[PDB]
Amino acid sequence: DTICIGYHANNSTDTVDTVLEKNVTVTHSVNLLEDNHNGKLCKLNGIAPLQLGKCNVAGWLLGNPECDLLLTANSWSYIIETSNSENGTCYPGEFIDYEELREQLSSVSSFERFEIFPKASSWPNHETTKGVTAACSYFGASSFYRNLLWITKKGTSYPKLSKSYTNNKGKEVLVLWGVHHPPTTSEQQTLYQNTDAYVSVGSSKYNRRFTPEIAARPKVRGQAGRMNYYWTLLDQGDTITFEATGNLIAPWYAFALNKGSDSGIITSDAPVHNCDTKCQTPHGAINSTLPFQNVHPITIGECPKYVKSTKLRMATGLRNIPSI
Amino acid sequence: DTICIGYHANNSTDTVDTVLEKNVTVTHSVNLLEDNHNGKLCKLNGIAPLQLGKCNVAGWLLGNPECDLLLTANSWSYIIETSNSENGTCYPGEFIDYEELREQLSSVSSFERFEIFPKASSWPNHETTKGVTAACSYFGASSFYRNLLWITKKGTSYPKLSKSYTNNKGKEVLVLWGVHHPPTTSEQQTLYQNTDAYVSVGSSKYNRRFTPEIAARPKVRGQAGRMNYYWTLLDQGDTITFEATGNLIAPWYAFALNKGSDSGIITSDAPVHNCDTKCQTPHGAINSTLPFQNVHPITIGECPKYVKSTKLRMATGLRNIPSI
Amino acid sequence: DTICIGYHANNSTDTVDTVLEKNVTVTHSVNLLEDNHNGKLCKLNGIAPLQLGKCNVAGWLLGNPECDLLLTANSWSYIIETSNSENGTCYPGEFIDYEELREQLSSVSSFERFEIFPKASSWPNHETTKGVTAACSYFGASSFYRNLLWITKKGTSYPKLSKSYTNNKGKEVLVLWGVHHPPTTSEQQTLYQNTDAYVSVGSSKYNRRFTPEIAARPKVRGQAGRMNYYWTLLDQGDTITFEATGNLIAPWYAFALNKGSDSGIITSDAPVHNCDTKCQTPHGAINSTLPFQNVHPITIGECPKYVKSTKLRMATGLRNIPSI
Amino acid sequence: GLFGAMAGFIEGGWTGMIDGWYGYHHQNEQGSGYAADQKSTQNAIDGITNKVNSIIEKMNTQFTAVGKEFNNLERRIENLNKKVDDGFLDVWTYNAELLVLLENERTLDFHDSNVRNLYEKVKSQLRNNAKEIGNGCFEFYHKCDDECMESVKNGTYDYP
Amino acid sequence: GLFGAMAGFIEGGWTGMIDGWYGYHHQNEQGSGYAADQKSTQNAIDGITNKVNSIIEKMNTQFTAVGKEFNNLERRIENLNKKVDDGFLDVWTYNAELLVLLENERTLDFHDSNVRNLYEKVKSQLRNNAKEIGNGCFEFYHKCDDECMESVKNGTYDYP
Amino acid sequence: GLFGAMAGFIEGGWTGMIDGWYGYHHQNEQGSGYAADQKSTQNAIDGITNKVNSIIEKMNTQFTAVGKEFNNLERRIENLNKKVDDGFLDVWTYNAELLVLLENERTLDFHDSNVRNLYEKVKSQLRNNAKEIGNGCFEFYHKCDDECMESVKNGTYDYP
Ligand SMILES: CC(=O)N[C@H]1[C@H]([C@H](O)[C@H](O)CO)O[C@@](OC[C@H]2O[C@@H](O)[C@H](O)[C@@H](O)[C@H]2O)(C(=O)O)C[C@@H]1O
Ligand SMILES: CC(=O)N[C@H]1[C@H]([C@H](O)[C@H](O)CO)O[C@@](OC[C@H]2O[C@@H](O)[C@H](O)[C@@H](O)[C@H]2O)(C(=O)O)C[C@@H]1O
Ligand SMILES: CC(=O)N[C@H]1[C@H]([C@H](O)[C@H](O)CO)O[C@@](OC[C@H]2O[C@@H](O)[C@H](O)[C@@H](O)[C@H]2O)(C(=O)O)C[C@@H]1O
Ligand SMILES: *[C@H]1O[C@H](CO)[C@@H](O[C@H]2O[C@H](CO)[C@@H](O)[C@H](O)[C@H]2NC(C)=O)[C@H](O)[C@H]1NC(C)=O
Ligand SMILES: *[C@H]1O[C@H](CO)[C@@H](O[C@H]2O[C@H](CO)[C@@H](O)[C@H](O)[C@H]2NC(C)=O)[C@H](O)[C@H]1NC(C)=O
Ligand SMILES: *[C@H]1O[C@H](CO)[C@@H](O[C@H]2O[C@H](CO)[C@@H](O)[C@H](O)[C@H]2NC(C)=O)[C@H](O)[C@H]1NC(C)=O
Ligand SMILES: *[C@@H]1O[C@H](CO)[C@@H](O)[C@H](O)[C@H]1NC(C)=O
Ligand SMILES: *[C@@H]1O[C@H](CO)[C@@H](O)[C@H](O)[C@H]1NC(C)=O
Ligand SMILES: *[C@@H]1O[C@H](CO)[C@@H](O)[C@H](O)[C@H]1NC(C)=O
Ligand SMILES: *[C@@H]1O[C@H](CO)[C@@H](O)[C@H](O)[C@H]1NC(C)=O
Ligand SMILES: *[C@@H]1O[C@H](CO)[C@@H](O)[C@H](O)[C@H]1NC(C)=O
Ligand SMILES: *[C@@H]1O[C@H](CO)[C@@H](O)[C@H](O)[C@H]1NC(C)=O
Repeated sequence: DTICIGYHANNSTDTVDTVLEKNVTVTHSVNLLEDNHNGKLCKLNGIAPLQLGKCNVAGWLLGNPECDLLLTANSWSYIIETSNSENGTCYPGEFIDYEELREQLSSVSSFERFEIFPKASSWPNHETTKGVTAACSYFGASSFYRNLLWITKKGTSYPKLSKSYTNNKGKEVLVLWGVHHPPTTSEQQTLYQNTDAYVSVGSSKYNRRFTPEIAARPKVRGQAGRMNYYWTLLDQGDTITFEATGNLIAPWYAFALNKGSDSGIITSDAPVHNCDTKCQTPHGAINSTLPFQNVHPITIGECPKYVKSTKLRMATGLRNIPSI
Repeated sequence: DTICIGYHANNSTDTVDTVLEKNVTVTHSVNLLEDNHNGKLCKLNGIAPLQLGKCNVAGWLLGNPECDLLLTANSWSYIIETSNSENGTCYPGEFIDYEELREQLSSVSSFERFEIFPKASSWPNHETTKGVTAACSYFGASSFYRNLLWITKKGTSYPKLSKSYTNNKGKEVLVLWGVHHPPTTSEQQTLYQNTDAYVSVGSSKYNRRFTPEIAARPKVRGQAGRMNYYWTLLDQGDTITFEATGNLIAPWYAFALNKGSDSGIITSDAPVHNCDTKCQTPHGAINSTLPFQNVHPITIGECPKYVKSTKLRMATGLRNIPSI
Repeated sequence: DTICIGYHANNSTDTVDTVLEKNVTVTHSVNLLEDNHNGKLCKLNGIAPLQLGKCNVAGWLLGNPECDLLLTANSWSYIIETSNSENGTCYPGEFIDYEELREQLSSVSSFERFEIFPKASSWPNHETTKGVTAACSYFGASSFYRNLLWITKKGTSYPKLSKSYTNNKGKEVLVLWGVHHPPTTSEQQTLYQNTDAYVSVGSSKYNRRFTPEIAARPKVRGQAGRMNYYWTLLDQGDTITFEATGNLIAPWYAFALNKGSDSGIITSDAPVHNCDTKCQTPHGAINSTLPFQNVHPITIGECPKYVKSTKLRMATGLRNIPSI
Repeated sequence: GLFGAMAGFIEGGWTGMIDGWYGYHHQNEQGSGYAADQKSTQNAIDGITNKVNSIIEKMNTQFTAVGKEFNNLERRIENLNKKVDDGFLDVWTYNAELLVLLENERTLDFHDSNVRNLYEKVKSQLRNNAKEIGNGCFEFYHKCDDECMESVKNGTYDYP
Repeated sequence: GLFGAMAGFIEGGWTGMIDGWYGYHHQNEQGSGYAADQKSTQNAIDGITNKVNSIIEKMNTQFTAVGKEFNNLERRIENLNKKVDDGFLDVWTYNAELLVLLENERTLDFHDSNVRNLYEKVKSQLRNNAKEIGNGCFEFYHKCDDECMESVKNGTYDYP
Repeated sequence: GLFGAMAGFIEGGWTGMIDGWYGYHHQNEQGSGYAADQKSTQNAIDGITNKVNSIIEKMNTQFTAVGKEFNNLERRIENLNKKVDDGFLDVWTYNAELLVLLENERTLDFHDSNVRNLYEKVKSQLRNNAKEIGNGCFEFYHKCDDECMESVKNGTYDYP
């Protein structure tokens, strides 16, 4: 009669590493590292993202004739750009504080596009029907951004304009506008007459003024002239005032929005589905349970700390030593 | 006759958590987490802070008619703002590089306010007695900042001015000044005549020039015109030179100071007392002994690392197992 | 007959610290902290650095008459400045985005200096032989930067200029140039006539325009006038266009380069030798084996984490208890 | 192991013991079999279980968007952003890595300790009523039927 | 415990032992009482004491003002500042948290180990001059007066 | 030590044992000498060796240039850069520091454990064929020549 005290053993081949030994085969282990992903761009906290596809952020907001499909955009928890997001500022120029805008619009609760300054009867005694370019072509035809209005000149006189808008939307209002800079002083007159024009925007929280910086410069996608894009978030009850003697690409449409916190812009060609997630990455949504992940450094949400590890397996059982 | 070896036990109810067990009652423990605070804004390293109360940083430095009590300010290790720090730039405008100034003036060894450009006989043949506004009202009366001087126009002529100051104070000198921007060109002349005026500041380490950016804009606390505030730290031996044909809110008083390192601006309605501390927070001074604290993320001094923990109790004694 | 089981002991005096005890003498230990350094500035990953010595970055790039020896500079993995790097912008002014340039040029694969706009026949009907100053003296003689050309005025007429350069170098091209700002309007005419001059640079990725900001300001190393330096990285195939009615310190030489990643600028008076290293510091190269170092916080390369420790000795053997 | 039992004086594991981590295997004239010690096994479970959760539960993370976006004239702050990312991504790597290597050693030691304590739990009860055969086995000097083998298991073995 | 003594084969603590952590309790014909083993108790104190200090002393911190202040056009660097704050405030949380959970387990094990070593210190001296009653107690086969009980305590017990 | 052997019941080390960490010293009528237990010593080496490498190997670092350079109007982001540097340079300090203090305690315990297991390895083989002299020594009740002393070392000692 004998009794022996011993320990469990099985067919497990899981192996963990220890301070003293490498690849110790153990009976039961647990993985603390996430290295999978549904390879899908999902909803983040129950709110789908905003797809831009061919269009990029600048294109979408400015109203590029190729982003007509994003003119109804609403909700969205984070923005998605693709390896095809090349349709933006069809008309050469600098998008002032662009990165800053992209970041601030990362997440939006409500977003409504409205006519802040309607084309029809807003700029009477001003040419509001020639403001078209071939750089921004819509189906062969020469067009222009859908949210900005290129105010030309009526006949042979371009009078001083002045319009105001008071945000009574009960939420911030994103006002976008541009200043145009001709390649010369010859074009500066044939369009805005006053070869000494100026543009000025005034808010209780704004005042930068502008003057056409006519200079000789190369041509980009056609034009030698340049259009700098500007934006501003008009607070409730505040009043933005525009006035110019020329070179103003006046705001036509503006967006009334409600920003919550702030996510980011995932850029990936991965499919988009109705799946949900707490952590989203370029390659796909990740699981937010394990304390570490090696799927991608750039993530959005409540995510597992990114690590260069490939294996973080934790022993739960004991050394596995079978054989009979 | 018997002898037994055993271990201590007592009435302790302290409980710690272990990798394997939660709430193990132990005989003696130690707390490594700080969660208390005297709820007082104390001196930081033996140097009291600077209270602004109703006034905010901009108000204090510019000379807002409501910060008359801070005109003697001296020493201070960190600045305190309140939920009532609303008295600042009484006259609408942008305070260029404000955050930057707030940060750089966080800590000051010595601070002396002196008349860099005395009102009386400095701007002769220039109106230095009309530079008052209702926006900056002092006891019903229309007033203006106490450290800046609003140079108007004498009669019907505003000649080109030019004053210099060479810092022979033996320490940096904070020079503050403003450029005024009328709502039109009508006001631009009735005050500075030259409807083409300009202002220019020159130091061996400065040169930005200015021009009135007259534009139509809303009115803030009265005025439709705007005043941009500028500052600069004039190094020893250097000479700052001002000159303008109008629109210069000339420096009247400047501060000669000695900056040490750099703290910050605590903003709290907590009382201020003669207590000392090595670590200060919005809610109160903390103790700088334990390695961790959860009193407040925003702290100033040599502080305990902030953590989301609520309990970090360390066992020192052994498992407590009484009963008889 | 007896047998005893025991443990090793020797003459070691190495001591480690443990959670429970300090200075436990142990038989064999290992050091995990690096506190040595060959006190030499070495090659970083097999590529020697660039020494500037008396000259500083601005001096080197602009062509200060004292940096004639750095006119052949090539390769380099990181830049070295000395406690004697005081020879830079010999002619007073601001070096726009200087820190940014210093950082971007930290590491360079290939670097070739070429004549982008040759002095001889480039600016005919313009004085290109008077552009000398005493501020930039070369051996007693009045000189000027070697990579920029000070275009004066021919006779009593300074016509509108306009030159372009299309980067067909097959790699980025660093174009440097300056705008000059006279102390008055008297000097503004005696040099560029047009007391209303302007300078404009245009690239498909550039457009800032300039105007002389003539203002009264102190004099630095002689001159009361100021020259602001500007640069830009001209992408392949792009075309930069210059044109001005005056106040243009036109580019004379430009550099065609190939940037890899980005290192930094070590500033130390330590000797430079043909030694190699993976981690470089101001005091000398460090070894990149141990996980920690306390030689210097500021390092370049793949380095050991910097720590305030002085002793991180790890036990490998056991408690040393000799005596017989 | 640190406690000498696992792959130590009890050099192998029982593939036959399927209802627990640590246990017994008796052999008397009436039969033989494996029986996991329930109390010590459950406790080990509870503990290891609680250990894992800690390592996971204690990982606090708030909503964040790592990415940044900086233009060609913001290299410095862009590289600063890099330093932060690489920075934290060096801390967690080294930490997660060592956290596992260390807690793994610990877990294995824990199991060893548990086996040793069990062995010594029995070794105590039997005393001189069985010879130790340096392999985790005890051979009673007397007859030990199933009730007896039971008594030693549920820790109530008689006069030794 | 890891070392089987605390809440193990010595399932309870002595509320009566008031002058130390680990000790003795004898019962001879002359009287009875609790007496802490001074040497092992002091040492434990010294060690635990030194341990706490380490965890506190090793925490280096320089003068810093966490807060920053960024205007409406510096969201990116403001969010970067956030990332740093949240960042470090995730490291220290997880670390402080686990540092305690782990060192706590360690401290308790340490105590257990100390009790076991003491028990075995005595177990050694007595040998066959006392029967072990699996509860941390030894019953001498001979009469052991106070001098005797003393000898075992100050580790000088005679011929066993 | 945690396992009671080192500077414990075997209060001193053998300066004479020069070919290993843990070993034997016999004294029979034929001579005497020190002999390191090869198996347990090598293993300890392999382990400690592997431990050190881990602490070094697991330290991942990419090419970086810590320094930054900010002009007089970039104090905030400069101070932010400071916060990052001081920040990480507080994490690694506290960590490296405690990593060592802790792993050191661990290493020493490891050695102690190894000595105890060796002692108990022998203690097992000899059984009643030798009296334990509470100092890591065993005195055989019989004559044990070199072959015999060998048998106990290479763990093949006869009928005890
Ligand atoms: C103002 C207007 O009606 N838009 C024009 C546009 C503008 O003149 C231009 O964008 C101003 O910067 O020019 C369009 O033709 C482009 C045409 O312009 C010549 O001056 C140039 O020499 C040619 O090479 C060519 O680019 C345009 O489509 O952009 C016509 C458009 O109606
Ligand atoms: C220059 C001077 O003497 N200060 C005036 C001040 C200035 O005219 C104003 O700050 C310039 O921007 O105006 C004061 O009256 C304000 C008054 O101005 C009218 O033009 C406007 O239409 C009114 O609505 C009203 O705001 C002032 O107090 O600001 C008088 C002050 O003396
Ligand atoms: C344009 C030219 O030929 N360079 C001049 C230089 C320029 O006039 C100056 O840099 C423009 O800003 O001036 C030099 O003389 C300096 C001389 O100038 C007087 O106006 C001033 O009053 C004196 O104090 C003194 O600085 C120069 O060397 O800088 C001559 C140089 O040829
Ligand atoms: C938006 O992006 C597309 C894709 O780059 C622009 O078209 C480009 O690529 C097309 C290839 O199918 C070609 O049409 C051209 O290479 C190029 N565009 C030109 C010069 O025609 C497209 O033009 C953009 N949309 C607009 C007009 O804004
Ligand atoms: C400084 O701040 C105060 C407090 O906001 C300013 O007064 C405001 O609040 C007062 C309520 O008691 C009212 O007077 C107004 O609502 C408002 N100011 C106005 C328009 O009168 C105060 O004016 C500021 N001081 C100055 C003049 O700079
Ligand atoms: C570059 O730096 C040197 C060193 O500062 C300049 O010379 C300075 O120091 C010299 C001392 O030997 C003196 O010449 C002067 O103190 C000072 N320069 C002057 C005003 O002469 C040197 O001029 C610089 N080189 C140039 C001309 O750019
Ligand atoms: C391993 O054993 C399990 C029983 O626990 C069985 O279900 C499984 O199929 C086996 N697989 C292997 C590894 O052979
Ligand atoms: C474990 O051994 C090595 C690590 O030393 C590892 O590369 C391999 O994947 C493992 N081999 C197996 C099957 O155990
Ligand atoms: C606990 O015991 C201590 C004696 O050490 C005594 O001073 C205290 O009043 C008691 N308090 C409790 C918890 O009953
Ligand atoms: C310990 O038990 C739980 C944790 O499991 C905790 O919520 C509670 O505060 C503690 N209870 C007591 C009094 O021990
Ligand atoms: C220590 O002993 C070694 C032998 O291992 C010998 O080589 C060395 O010279 C000795 N030095 C000391 C510390 O006396
Ligand atoms: C160890 O003791 C102290 C630390 O307590 C230390 O200052 C000293 O350098 C060491 N002394 C020696 C020689 O062991």
